[PDB]
Amino acid sequence: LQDVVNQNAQALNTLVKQLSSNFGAISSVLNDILSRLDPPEAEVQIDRLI
Amino acid sequence: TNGVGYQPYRVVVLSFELLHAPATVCGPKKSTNLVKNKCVNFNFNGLTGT
Amino acid sequence: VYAWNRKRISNCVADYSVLYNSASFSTFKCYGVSPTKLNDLCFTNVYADS
Repeated sequence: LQDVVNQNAQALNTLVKQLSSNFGAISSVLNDILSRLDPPEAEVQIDRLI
Repeated sequence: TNGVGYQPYRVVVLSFELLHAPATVCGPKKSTNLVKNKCVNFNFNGLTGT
Repeated sequence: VYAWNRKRISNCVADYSVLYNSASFSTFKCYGVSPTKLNDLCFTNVYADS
């Protein structure tokens, strides 16, 4: 019974932690990319994040 | 007498670290009063969020 | 050229808008940030090389 709970918690945790990866962009924070960069260039980073 | 190619140019370059440390140089902005117990969008020294 | 006086701009309210608005500067090229949004951001560790 504990294995199911542990597996689900671990999968959910890694899903959460995958939000902290750049994926080749300039940052992992989308608001930071928007605030620091103009709309024409922001799409390039946003596409990698997507 | 030298042309613009060899005319001296004066260059100043700025290097900006934007990692969320105790930031000390900010842009000109007005610090309003804070509110509590309401979902608001905030900006604490560049730490934007909702 | 071989030397450069690096200057520490810290602990002050940089305006950043008086620059890039005058035509005295021949080139205003920025890479990490879009020049027009240098006002909302608050920066850390400004390096100036002349």
